[PDB]
This record gives sequence, C-alpha cells and structure tokens, in this order.
Amino acid sequence: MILDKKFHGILDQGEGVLIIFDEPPVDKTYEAALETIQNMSKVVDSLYNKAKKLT
Amino acid sequence: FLDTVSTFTSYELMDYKTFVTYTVYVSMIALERPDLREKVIKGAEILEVLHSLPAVRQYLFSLYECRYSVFFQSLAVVEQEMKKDWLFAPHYRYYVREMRIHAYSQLLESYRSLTLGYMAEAFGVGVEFIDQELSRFIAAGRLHCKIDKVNEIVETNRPDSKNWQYQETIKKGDLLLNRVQKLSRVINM
Amino acid sequence: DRLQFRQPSLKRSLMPYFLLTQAVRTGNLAKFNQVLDQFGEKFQADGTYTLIIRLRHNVIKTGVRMISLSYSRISLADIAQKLQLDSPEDAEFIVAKAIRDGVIEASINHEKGYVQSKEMIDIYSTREPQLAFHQRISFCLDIHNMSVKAMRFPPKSYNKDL
Amino acid sequence: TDYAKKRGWVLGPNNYYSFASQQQKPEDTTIPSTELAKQVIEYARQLEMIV
Amino acid sequence: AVQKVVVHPLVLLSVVDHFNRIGKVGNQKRVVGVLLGSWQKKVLDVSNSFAVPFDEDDKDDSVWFLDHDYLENMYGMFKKVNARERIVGWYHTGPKLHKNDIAINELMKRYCPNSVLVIIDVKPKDLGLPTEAYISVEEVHDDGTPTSKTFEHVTSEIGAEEAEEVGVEHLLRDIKDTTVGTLSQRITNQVHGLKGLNSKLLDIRSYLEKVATGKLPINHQIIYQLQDVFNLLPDVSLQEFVKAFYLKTNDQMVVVYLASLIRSVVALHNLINNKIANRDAEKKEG
Amino acid sequence: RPANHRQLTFEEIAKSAKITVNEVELLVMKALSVGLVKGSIDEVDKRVHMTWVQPRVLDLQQIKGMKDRLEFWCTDVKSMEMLVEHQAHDILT
Amino acid sequence: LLKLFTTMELMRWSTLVEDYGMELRKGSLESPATDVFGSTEEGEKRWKDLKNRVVEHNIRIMAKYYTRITMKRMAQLLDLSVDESEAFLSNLVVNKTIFAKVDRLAGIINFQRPKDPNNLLNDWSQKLNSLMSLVNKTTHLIAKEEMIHNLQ
Repeated sequence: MILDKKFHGILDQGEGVLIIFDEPPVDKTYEAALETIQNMSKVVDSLYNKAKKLT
Repeated sequence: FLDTVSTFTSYELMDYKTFVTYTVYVSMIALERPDLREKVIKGAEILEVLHSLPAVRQYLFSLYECRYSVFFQSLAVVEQEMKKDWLFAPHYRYYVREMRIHAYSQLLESYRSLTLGYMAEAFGVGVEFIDQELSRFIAAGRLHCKIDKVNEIVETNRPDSKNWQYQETIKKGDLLLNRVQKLSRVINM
Repeated sequence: DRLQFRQPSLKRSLMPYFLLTQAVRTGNLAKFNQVLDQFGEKFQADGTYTLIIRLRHNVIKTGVRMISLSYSRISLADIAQKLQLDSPEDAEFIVAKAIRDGVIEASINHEKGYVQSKEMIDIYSTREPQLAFHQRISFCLDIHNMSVKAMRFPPKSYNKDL
Repeated sequence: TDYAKKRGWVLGPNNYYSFASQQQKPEDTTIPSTELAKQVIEYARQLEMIV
Repeated sequence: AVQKVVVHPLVLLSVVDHFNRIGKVGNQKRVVGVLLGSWQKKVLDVSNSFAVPFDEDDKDDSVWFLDHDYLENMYGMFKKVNARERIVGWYHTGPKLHKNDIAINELMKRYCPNSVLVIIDVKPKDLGLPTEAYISVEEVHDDGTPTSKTFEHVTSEIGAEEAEEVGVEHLLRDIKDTTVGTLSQRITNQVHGLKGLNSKLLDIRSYLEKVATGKLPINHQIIYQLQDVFNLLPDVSLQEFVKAFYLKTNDQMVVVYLASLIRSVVALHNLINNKIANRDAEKKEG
Repeated sequence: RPANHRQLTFEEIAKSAKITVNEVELLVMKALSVGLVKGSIDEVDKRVHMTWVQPRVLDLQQIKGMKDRLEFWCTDVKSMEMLVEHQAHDILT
Repeated sequence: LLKLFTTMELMRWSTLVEDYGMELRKGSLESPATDVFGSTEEGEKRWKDLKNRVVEHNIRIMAKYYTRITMKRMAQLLDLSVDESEAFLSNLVVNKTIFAKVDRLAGIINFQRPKDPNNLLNDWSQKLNSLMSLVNKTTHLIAKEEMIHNLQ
C-alpha cells in the first residue's frame, strides 16, 4: 500500500520505527521545472538563430 | 503497444503471440506498478493472453507480489529466452541489470532499515553476493544514499525528497549558466 | 566517458586508452601492470613515464578511496584478498593515509581491535543550510548579474549609432 | 618526551586522548543574516546603479 | 466604545489657517477649536469644523475662555446647512497637556456627550503621526487613587473620501503613491530606521530621566508591563527558526531562478535585434 | 535571569520549597490552575522551561538590567541604521 | 461540582470513597442513592463509566497543556496498570486522540510539537507575538508621554 502511495508512511523491520511525513509545496518545483525546461528551448533556439545569422 | 486490441495475426513480419512475447519485456520492466495498473492490469489484453503460457503469468504475479523466491528460480528460463534472439540479442545485458536495479529500488522504496536475515530469506541468496551487488549499486548504480554496515543491518536515509526536489533544477541551472556563458560568448563576435 | 559528443575522432583517439581507463575502476595491480606496458604505445610515447608512474601507485589510492565509498567494517581475509593485500598493519596504515587526505570522512575507533568508520557521505541537506549554499547563491547571483550586464551593454552597442 | 611538550595534550592510563574534535559551536545566525543583508544592498546597487 | 477614528487633513489644514491668520501677534498660545463629526456610527468620521477664540492667563493656569453663544450660532447654522454632521469634541494645538484641560473638557462633558481630545504640534517638525485621538472616560484605578478623568490613547488613520485626494495630489505634485517596485520600497527600508531612531531616542531618555529623578505618581505599574514586553524576547538562538530561515532562503532561490529566467527571456529580442538590425543597416548603408 | 540560559530544572524548586519530586507535578498543575503562568514544558529528558511573568511591585537589578539591555538595544539599532544608511543613501537615495 | 467545573487538580478518589459512602448514609438530602443503585448491573455500569468519564476528562484537560506530565509516571502515582490505560487509549481513538506524538522505545506521549510548518505555526506565533509587542509598546509609551505632562 505504501508502494501504491495511497497514504504517507514507511515501514521498518529491525528497528520498527514508523515515520510519517508529507511535502506540501508540490506546485512550486513542478512549475519551476516546467519554466526552466521551456526557457531552455527558447535559449537554444536563440543560439540557433544567432548561429544562422553569423556563420 | 496500446494498439494491441486491434492487432491481428500477421504472417508478414511477426506473429501476435511473438509480438506479445516481445513487448512483455518492456511492459514488465520499463513500466512501473502505477503504469501497470493504469494500462495492463486495467486492460483485459494480458488477461486474455496469459492463458497462452503459464510462465508469463507467474513472472507478472511474482514481481507484483514482490516474491524473489520463485522469481530467481524461474530466472534461468527468462535468461535463456532473453538471448538467442535476432534483434533482442545486444540488449540482453541491459534488461537484466535494469530489472535488478528496478526491483532493488522498488524494495528499498517502502523499506528503510532492513535486516540481513529477512533479506536473505526473501531473496534466497547469500549475503556476500548482495554485499558486492549493493556496493556496486552505490557508486555505479546511483540509486539511494550511503549504506553503513556498522550495525550489521542495512539502514538508509535518502533525503531525496525535500531539499533534493529543489536541487533537481541545479543541474539545468548550471547548464543554463554555461549556456548564458555561451550567450555571452556570442557577444561582439 | 564520452557521452553527448559524437565524432569519429575522439573515439579512435581514446580506443587504446579505453580499456585501461575502464580498468581504473577495477583496480587490479598485478595483471594491469603488465597489461599497460604490453600494448602501451602513445601514452608511454608522451615521454618520461610521469603521470603513468604516478598512476600505477595511484591505483591503490583510488582503490582505497573506493573502499572509503564502500562499507565500514574491514575484513582481515575477504576484502584483504579482494584488494590483493593481506596484513593487519598496512591496512589500517594506508586507510589512515586516506583519512589524513581530508577528501573523505571517517571516524577512527579502536575497541576489539577492529577499525570502524562513520563514513557519512550525506550532503548538506537539512544541515546548516544557510552557511552551506551561501557562497553558491552569492556566486550564481554574481554570474547572473554580470549576465544582466551582458544583456545590458550590447543593446547599448546597438543603440550607439541610432 | 618531545611531542608531549609540542602538542601539549593530556595523557591517561596508557592511552592517547584527543580533544577539540568537532566540538565547535555554530554561529548565532545573526551575523550571517547581517552580511546577507549587506549582500542584498549590494544587489540593489548592481541591479540599480546606473538605473 | 470606539475602536478607531478617522481624521481628515482638512481640520489640520484649518490649524494651518490658525497659523495663517495670526498676523504676528506676539502671543501665539494654545488655541482651542471645536471639532465636528458623526458620533452616530461606531467609527468616528471628521468632515469639517470651525474656530472659536480661546485665551488664557500668563501666571494662573486655571483661566480658560470659551463662548456658548458663538458655539450655538455656528453649530446652529452648520446644522441648518448640513444635518449630516453634529458636535463631537474639541482639540488644541498645544504640544503639552495642561491640568486645566479637564475643566475645559468638562463643559462639553456636561452640555454635549463624551468628547474626544486631539493633541498636535504648533511646528510640524515631528516625523511621527501629528494626530493623537484621546477618548475621555472614567476608569477604576488599581492603586486606589480617587476617580478622575483619564485620557486613553485611541488608534487613528489619515484618509480622505473622494475629491480631497484629488485636491491634495494636485496641490502637491511631489509625493508619490504606493507604486510597488524598487525605489518606493527601499526608501521606506532606509528611512524607517531613522523613524524608529529619533522616536526611541526622544522617548527612552526622558523616560530614564523621569523614572528615577521624578515624582507625581503617574502609575508606573504599566511600565513594568513595558519592560515585560522588552523581556518577551529573551535573545532567541534561532535554532528552532533555522528551518524557517531555510524556507525563506529557498523562496529567495525561487526569486533568483525567476529573475534569471525572465531576464534570459527578455535578452532574446535585444541580442537578436542588436545583430540583425545593425548588419542590415550597415549593408544597406552604402 | 532575563537571559543567559533561561532553561532550568526542578532541582532549585525542590531545594527552595523543600518538597519531593513527586509533588512538583501537582505544584505546577496548581500553578497552571491559577493562570498566572503560561509555562508549558515540551521536554522529554528532565528539564524545566519558563515563560512570561509579571514584575508587579519592583526590582532594582531588573531596573539596572532594563536600562542596560535598553541602552544596548538602542545603540545596536542606531549602529545598524547608520551603517546601512551610510552606503544606502549614496548608492540608492 | 467546583472540582468538575474547570482547572481540575489531580487527586486520589479514595478520599471521595467515604464521601460517596456517607452520601449513601445520610438521608437528609439526595436520599434515593439506594434507589439509583437499585439495579445491580446498572449501578456498576454507571459508576465504572463515571470513573472512566472523569479519568478521560482530566486527560482532556491536561491535553491542552503542553507541560508533558509523563503519563508513565502518572500511572505510578495513581497506582494503576497500563493495560486499562491502553483501554483508555482505545476510548481515546473514538475520543479523537488522532493528533499526538508517541515513541516506540519509551512510553512518553506528546500532544504537541508537530512537523511545525514554517508558514503556519511559527508564522502565526511570531505574527501575534510581534504585533502585540509592537502595539503594546506603542500604547503605554506615548501614554506615559502624556502622563508626564501633568507634572508641568
């Protein structure tokens, strides 16, 4: 069920320590990464345009 | 392979059962459990074609139930079937390692502190082999954090969530830094 | 190794060196000592055998570094045979020589006669974060700021004549 | 003899004791916050000076 | 009763008129005017007001001069033209609070309802808020001192309704609006330190002096709560706030990424045009 | 002590009030029952945490400490203000 | 009723034993205690559930307090087994004990100290504290500034 990720938790064998944690800022890193990836295409295409207009 | 519903028997290139036998590798290995549940488990295709051979069904059930006992026992058949193929020959080294590291990552996903006993009983293999195995999967594998044997029990940390999610953009950030250094290089010449 | 760059030059240039540079991670002294000199041509034609006579005994340092990246507990038999060196003194001695380098992290402890290590490779995440990425933020912001200057001055060089 | 008057450490029951190891106390975070504020000022300068 | 009040600049500008029509007297003592507003609503609102002659004596401080007839006439005509505003209280331009002010306010405490007292300065050298709203109520004293009129500080804000903003903005053409950005924010981030500096320096000195060197038991008891507030922050080591600093610095990193990326996007058109326009202009020049 | 390791222990309390370690829980329970103290200790290992309290009548050393901490705070705020505004006025204005 | 009102102090029920006993003894007021106890099962159920209700109640009272009263030691001071305490926890799960922090090693329980989100808990606390400090420092300061004018 943890592998199914229906909830937040992790098991243990020897120690038997149960740890529960969550990560609220989900929408931040996603949109940030999307912005980076999208802008990469812009910069690369710009490099293509400059390489075309120069050499 | 989502078009398998409309696919029929073809004597021109490859037979249907051969196509299924070929795609079962990428479907079982390259696709994780959510992908399986979303595609093949929800789909009736594998439900229909599992009656073809008893092997495939066992291979799927053993992996889905995370049982390496029968898996390593039938692993020989999988290895022999993997090789001696036309186009599937050069990749026989890749699928094995990929499946092993995928199984290890899957098992270490829901587990943090693992004792040697339960692990040795689960995999049914010696500790000395998984020793060098995991030891290689640390550096060369690059899956999880450092493992310490001081307690004679496998214990990980894996802070790959919180700070690391924000540290996923540092690589593309450095690449972007080099790329704007390139942009600065185009300047004036 | 070579990944992103595909050209039919560096490949052929690295072909004789590929086997040995791949053999570096393995770290076998005895065999590769003869193997290098066997087919060795160009890198030994570099002259005066300098970086290679350094490399020969650098193999054991990179190897013990791989041990530093490996587990803590050191066997008197198993890993001693794996490293092809068996002796109580030189083991802990060379290990200590790897510790004094400061390139790794280890905790020297003696209780039953066995030497353990904490060997924590864990990053700066959730440990003194500010002082950790401080210089990174400053430097990267400096680069991005001189990049702002780089998007500043050339447009002026465009607008100078118009 | 020499290293005793050189290193100037303590000697126990036939054993060498080591001190001042990772016992260093971190900062109060007040000073680096101030120098970071100064860095913010410098950022204000570099971003807007010529303006 | 009243949580907060609203004071329009018009009355203070009427005080500016009080400093206008003086005509070089050579007396220029405190002048008590009559403030008007709406006591109907919970929040007090000041529209306009008028002025009444007020004189005192050099030696004797108990001398105060008001006018009932002029007040009833002015308020009568003002109520005749506008029924949306009535009497509330009075105000003085004196920087210091005289003891006779309780007797001065007692009149409007009798004839009118409870009055609010406003203290301002004759010379606008004060950087802080010139207007302090003081409600007049009778509170039970803890020390056991006889019940007397006590002035309690009430928070206030300076604002205008509709046209007054336009009039002020037109007459000034100097001051700037909020204008979110670099200079508008950094000006505040600079001068605010002085805003606290001059005030605190003007306060804690006279405080330190009058505490040890002085008498007339003004009930220092509240100042123990003052010092208590000063002790509410026992030099936190920030050790618990480290994670908060990490999150804040993470947000700072987000700002860095956003800035760098956006500026990288803006640099496109510039680092295109700077080439393509110049080369074409140059090749088509001759 | 307004500063310098506010953190304390029940040792001093039990020594001054000559009471055992068993009755200090009921003691602080009564202390929280009155409502003059908001103190709540999050401790695991033996510890005592303290909070806001009323000066009430008077203290001389707390007056000296008042003028001291106040003078220090004031000259610090002044020093930082002048230090920042020094370059801030020139490079920004 | 005063002890059941608010701010209940921890005390032994053995002192209340003879109180309820004499409450059964005297017929001046609240006489039909025997009529209340007329049913053998009902009386025991009501009594046991009363003791359970108050032994839950005081826990709910100290739940607001972060003082960490260490119920492990409290069980020793009350001279009771931990089994019925675990039963009281079985009552606590339907009493909504869902917010808490426990330990595998020791029996120390924590009704506070959560993950502490930087934008929520410490943020709100710093908000209220700093704001109250600022406005309070704003009031009595200038209030005193007005008070020293009475000396002139």
